Amino acid sequence: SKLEAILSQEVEAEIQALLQEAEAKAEAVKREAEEKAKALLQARERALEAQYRAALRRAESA
Amino acid sequence: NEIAAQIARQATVRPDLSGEGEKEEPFAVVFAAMGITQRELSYFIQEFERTGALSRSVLFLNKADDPTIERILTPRMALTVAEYLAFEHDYHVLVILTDMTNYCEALREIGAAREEIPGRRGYPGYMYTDLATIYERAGVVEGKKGSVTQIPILSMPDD
Repeated sequence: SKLEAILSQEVEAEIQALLQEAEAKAEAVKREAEEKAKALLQARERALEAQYRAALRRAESA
Repeated sequence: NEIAAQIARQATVRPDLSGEGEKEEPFAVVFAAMGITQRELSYFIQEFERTGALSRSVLFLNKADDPTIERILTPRMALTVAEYLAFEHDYHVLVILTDMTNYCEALREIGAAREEIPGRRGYPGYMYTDLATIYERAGVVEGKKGSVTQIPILSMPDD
């Protein structure tokens, strides 16, 4: 009974550790997704602006 | 042709690390071609209209189907304009003299029509002086901010 109770307390500690690991993994995944979306949107907007500038330069030369 | 095209479209002097402020003037291309065939001609002019350089460049085209002795006049005629636009207007003229091997074959033809004693592999002796008077009309002068930088393209026969 005491050893089954100690193993149940350890199982509760392991369940808390698993919930904390799942929460930390979800937080790191959301952070990485936000960083990737920010870098992709910045790259796409800068590429659109640079293409517009180069096309305006070639059109003004013409 | 593609190396010359990439240095034609995306080469730029960097003023900021030189420490002079900036004036950041882009180049001016004197493209003189001596017996490029048709495909290289198509590639160069479409590359220049895609980079938008034909509003600041000149072409002296002397194609493959052109006659074969005016190749002697083509580079000197181009570099006359190069000297002009450098040393009277403060420019940064880059000169692409394509395929000097056709110039040297035309020089060989005019040297062998006049019986003249050649040096090595049938080329006449004054080829040194004529390639000198093509090349050394280039460099920078004191005080005048005009300048000439040449890319002559050779084609090594047996590489």
